[PDB]
Amino acid sequence: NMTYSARIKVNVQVEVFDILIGSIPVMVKSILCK
Amino acid sequence: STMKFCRECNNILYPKEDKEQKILLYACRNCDHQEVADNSCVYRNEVHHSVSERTQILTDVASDPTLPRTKAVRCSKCQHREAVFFQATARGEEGMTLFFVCCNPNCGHRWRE
Amino acid sequence: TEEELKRLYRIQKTLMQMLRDRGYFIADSELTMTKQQFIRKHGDNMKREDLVTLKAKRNDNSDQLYIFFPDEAKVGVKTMKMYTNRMKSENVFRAILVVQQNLTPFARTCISEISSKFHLEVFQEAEMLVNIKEHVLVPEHQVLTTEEKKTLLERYTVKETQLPRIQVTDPIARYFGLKRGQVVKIIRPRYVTYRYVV
Amino acid sequence: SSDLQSRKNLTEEISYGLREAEQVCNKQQLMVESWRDFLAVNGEDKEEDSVSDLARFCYERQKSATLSELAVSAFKDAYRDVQALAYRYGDQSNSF
Amino acid sequence: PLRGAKGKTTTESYVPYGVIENSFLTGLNPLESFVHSVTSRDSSFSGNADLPGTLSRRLMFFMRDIYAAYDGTVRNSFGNQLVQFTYETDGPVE
Amino acid sequence: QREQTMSLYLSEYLSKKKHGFEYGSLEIKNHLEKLSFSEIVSTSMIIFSPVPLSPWVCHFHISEKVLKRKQLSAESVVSSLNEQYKSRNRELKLDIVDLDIQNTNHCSSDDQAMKDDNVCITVTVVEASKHSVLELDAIRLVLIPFLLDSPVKGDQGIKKVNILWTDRPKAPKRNGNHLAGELYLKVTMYGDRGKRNCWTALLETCLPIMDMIDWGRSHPDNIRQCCSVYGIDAGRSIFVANLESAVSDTGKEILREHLLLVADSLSVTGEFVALNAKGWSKQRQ
Amino acid sequence: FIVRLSENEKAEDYKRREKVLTVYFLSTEIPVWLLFFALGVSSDKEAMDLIAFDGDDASITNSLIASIHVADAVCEAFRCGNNALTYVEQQIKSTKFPPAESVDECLHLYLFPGLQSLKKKARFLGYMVKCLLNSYAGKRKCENRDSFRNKRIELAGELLEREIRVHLAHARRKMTRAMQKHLSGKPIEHYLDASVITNGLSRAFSTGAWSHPFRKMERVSGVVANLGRANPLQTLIDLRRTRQQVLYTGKVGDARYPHPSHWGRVCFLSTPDGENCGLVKNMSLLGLVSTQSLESVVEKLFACGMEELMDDTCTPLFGKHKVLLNGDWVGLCADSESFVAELKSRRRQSELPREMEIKRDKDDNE
Amino acid sequence: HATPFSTPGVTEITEQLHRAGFSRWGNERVYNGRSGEMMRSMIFMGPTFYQRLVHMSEDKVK
DNA sequence: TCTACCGATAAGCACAACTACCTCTCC
RNA sequence: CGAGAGGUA
DNA sequence: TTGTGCTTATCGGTAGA
Ligand SMILES: */O=C1\[N]C([N])=NC2=C1N=[C]N2[C]1O[C]([C]OP([O])(=O)OP([O])(=O)OP([O])([O])=O)[C]([O])[C]1[O]
Ligand SMILES: [Zn+2]
Ligand SMILES: [Zn+2]
Ligand SMILES: [Zn+2]
Repeated sequence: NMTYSARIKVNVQVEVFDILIGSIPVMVKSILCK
Repeated sequence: STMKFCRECNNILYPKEDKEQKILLYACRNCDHQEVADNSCVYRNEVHHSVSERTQILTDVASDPTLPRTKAVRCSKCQHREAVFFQATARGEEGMTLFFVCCNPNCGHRWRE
Repeated sequence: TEEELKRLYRIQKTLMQMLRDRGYFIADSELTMTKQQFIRKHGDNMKREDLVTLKAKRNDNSDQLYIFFPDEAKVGVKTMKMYTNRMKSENVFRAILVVQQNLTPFARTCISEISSKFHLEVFQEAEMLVNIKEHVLVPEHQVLTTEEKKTLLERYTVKETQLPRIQVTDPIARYFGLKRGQVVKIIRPRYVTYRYVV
Repeated sequence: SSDLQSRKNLTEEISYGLREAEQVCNKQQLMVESWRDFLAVNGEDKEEDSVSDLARFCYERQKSATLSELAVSAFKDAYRDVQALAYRYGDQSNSF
Repeated sequence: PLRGAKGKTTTESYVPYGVIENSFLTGLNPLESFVHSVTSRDSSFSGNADLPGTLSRRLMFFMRDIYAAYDGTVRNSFGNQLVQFTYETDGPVE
Repeated sequence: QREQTMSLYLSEYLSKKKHGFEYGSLEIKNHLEKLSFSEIVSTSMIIFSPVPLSPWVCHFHISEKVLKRKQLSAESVVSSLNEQYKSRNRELKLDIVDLDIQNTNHCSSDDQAMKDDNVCITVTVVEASKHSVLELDAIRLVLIPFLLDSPVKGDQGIKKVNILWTDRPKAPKRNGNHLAGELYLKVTMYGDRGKRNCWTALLETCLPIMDMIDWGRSHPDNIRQCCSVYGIDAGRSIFVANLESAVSDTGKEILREHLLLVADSLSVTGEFVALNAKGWSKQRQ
Repeated sequence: FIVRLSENEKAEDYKRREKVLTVYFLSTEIPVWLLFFALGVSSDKEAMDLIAFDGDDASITNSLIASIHVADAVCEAFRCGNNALTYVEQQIKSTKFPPAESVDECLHLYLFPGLQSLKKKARFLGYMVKCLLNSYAGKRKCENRDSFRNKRIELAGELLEREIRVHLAHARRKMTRAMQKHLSGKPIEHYLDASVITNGLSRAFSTGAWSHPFRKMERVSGVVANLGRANPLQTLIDLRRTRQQVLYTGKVGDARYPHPSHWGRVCFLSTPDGENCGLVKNMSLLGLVSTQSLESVVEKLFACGMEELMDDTCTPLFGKHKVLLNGDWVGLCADSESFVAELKSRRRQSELPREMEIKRDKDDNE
Repeated sequence: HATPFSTPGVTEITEQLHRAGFSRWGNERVYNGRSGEMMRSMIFMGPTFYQRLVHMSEDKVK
């Protein structure tokens, strides 16, 4: 009774003069599925 | 409904009337050019009653009414009482004459009054 | 202007028929007259003045109603005042006003303020062209008297309120000149029914 | 049907009846005020043009309401006779 | 006419009208089946059923208070209002 | 209601003449049916003719075939246009005093000569020595749309008239019910939103033709205004007839007593109230 | 960009009230002739040549004359100089939320972004006005919502895309608010919220409410449904469905009956009986949904023989048809038949994307 | 094959059923199981494919 | 000479769009 | 306890 | 998405003293 989702990572660089954003549900037999 | 363009300014001309010349002239508001007019015609439109565009199919406007039907006259070739009657001029006669056409699908007979 | 002449002839014929149906002793000469006789006995121009007559009831000679034709349309309060003064002087209690256009609100207030003293009826020329009573759909209407009303109420043991209602503005009520509190007997083509004018 | 020949005869009869019903509908569609000159007993040279344009009648019918209703009524009247063929081509022991 | 406009002056609406020569025993062409489905889509009990119920309710709310009394007259529940003096009763043995 | 369907029955004195009913119905239809002036004119144009005191004149060319079909003439349509202009004269808020219309079979127009059997109608404006009408836009947008909508036959109130045949009319004959057919006419008039009723306006239009229309059976098709015109009983009878017709068309058989009871219950207070809550509240009040 | 043909209400008297052409661009309500002369046009004859009506009608001419007069009365000396540009800039700057860009910048990236040249967009506007006039005259039929030719479907590439975008926007707003509250008075792993998007997606999938394509509020229902395990046929037909969003499904109207465009795409014989009849359509066995193409077909189209669109507005077209790519005018073709035949031949030889439609109609000549 | 838009003709079905040794119209002579007498009219019999729905009688008792 | 009610027409706002049941699935 | 979608007569 | 009412309200719009 849990969610079949995959985490999303993207690098963020802060300039002053890979973090976790969310998990998207994964469809069965998609490009990322066992 | 008749628009023309000046040969020098290539802009729309506006009709006007001259009191001294008593003639029709066309002048544009951008350049001071007054040319002579032809046929003295400033408007021409064919009278058409198609003001309801894309609406005459859904709504029955009844542009062509149906001919009336009567059951008093009796046909000759067949014993059918239903017939359509209307008034129309003859080939050369003057006036309106009442006609009768049998409504029997198997008769197809027409006669005059 | 013969169209106006025949319009006035139809109006006069309908008014005479209504008066005869209401029981005002209308002579057969005024009922069986033709258009040719009507225009021969009229003259050159009537100016809506010769039609002003005075008719009394057949049973009682004291009761009388006078039909008044206004000289012009869009009548105001001066003509109403003159008519009221004439009715007071001649001692008449009923009058019929055959007007051309609709009355003014001031005329309505004037005719409603003095309704208790005298009763007035207003008819349009467009309504008096065809006789309403002479129709296949309109059944026979019979106005009941006080004794008949009392007997009807006593026989069914029912109050006057607990009866079918007919509004005063109905064409039949104005045709018969019915007031509030009078019942009518209707025969349908047998069973009969009664309507209470409210 | 009793056999194959009866079935073929019934099919041909149904086709001819439908064609006759369509012709009757097209004839009935001409009962309008626009054809009063053609319906009169006179000399008109446009008799062939009324029957040459067969596909235009359908378009003229489907664009109108009164014409469509008249066509439906005429088609039902002419199709009653077509429906009346089951008693001729049907047997007494037919369950339907 | 099936392709939008019958050769253009253009058209905006149509009233479909077609005749199917084939029957249900010999089979139906796909265009014939399409025509039949379009024609038969108008048949639905639940598509238009609120109107009879509303009419029945509004008529019952008017007619439920009408009864006949011992005097032979047809009265009303509110104030004993008189509606009909006599019931029609073509056959009066009742 | 906007449709305001009416019903007019023919008189019984037309049976003496052969095919009298058909001729009478056709004459009535030709008399009280609206025919706009736009349906008669084929080409409308404005020509700069230049005391006329009219800088712009309006040309309306009408083919003789249309006039022959509609049984009209140039003088008749000119008189009708003049009568329409002088009757209302409430529109055209311009500095125009009068308006004279001329008739000429042949006009000095060299622009086109495609039709040789088409007459020309010239509309000339009248100006009291001013230049307030010398503009073309105002004329084109006011005078042209005005007279094209002015009817040449019938009145503006009546929209369409059709001839129908019936076997069970709502209004039966006096006593001669032997015949089982009639050729009455159905009249549809524009909804008069004012205090004037459509029946009264129809009575005024039919003044020239009164004896042909049987007024002892003619009744409005509507239920509510019939009660005001002829009385509550006539409206109740028409309501009962319509209810019987609806029941028969529904395919069911219903006894007369139920329909009579419904009709009498819906007209207790002398007025046919609606089936909503407002009608019930008014009836109880 | 909306062009509307309606009567004139601004600076209009009782006598002059007739249909005119108006332009609704950035909520400005500007006349069409001012926009025409602002986009590199300096002659009425050229503007009329651009709008090639090619028909005889009095109403169209009257409407054009009225539009010209309205444009002349709105701005004085609008033909000479840059008065039209100043007027349109003033109209744009008068809005409640005007853009920060100038008149020149707003005419490039906001008005027809697909056309880089300032004169080609004038020709596109002229073509649009010509199409509107032809539709008004009755020579061209209007678009209908029942046909699949004017409808597109989105399963997951755009249905979840807007939800992801709005959740990301909300997360960014929360992050910047937290940064403004925290900077004045830190790793980037704490400012960005990692649970808001997940919770929003979970709520959307559970409650079934989905974001409206055109409205921020008023979430629509019926987008996400459940599956059935009674038989595999039920779960096969549940995965292949199309939903038509109609307000007040009680009165569907025209979008209930099968359309001729449903030939081979959706089943016209099996619809759910009930309130949603006709709204839900089951896809056919030979049904495929086209995806977005990654390669550009401009070079391939130019290689077939298509010529570029003329930059100058003074040179008209004689018989050259119009080539439209995704609603964008990309060039002209001399003969449409041979061009379409060659394009189809190239497509059949695995030289063009297979999910491409080539339409050639002799009515619109494009 | 029973393809919807490619159904075989009725004559083909009748011939196929006739070649199997039965009547061409699908009806066969039956005998009453209660009295043993032979019925006058033949009864049409055939192995049609039926389905069982999820609605049960005991699920509606209230 | 200057209103006092009366009338026609947008306009914006409301209530209403059938019964008796059985299911799942978030709260 | 309500709410949302499907179905039965 | 319409179907009826229902109340403002909004301009004239007539007499009218
Ligand atoms: O919306 C409805 N309102 C209402 N009062 N009754 C109703 C509604 N919807 C369905 N019904 C009831 O259903 C039956 C329909 O009959 P059905 O489909 O069960 O049997 P048949 O004989 O009509 O059709 P088939 O299956 O071919 O044999 C109605 O009677 C109604 O009461
Ligand atoms: Zn110039
Ligand atoms: Zn005959
Ligand atoms: Zn002329």
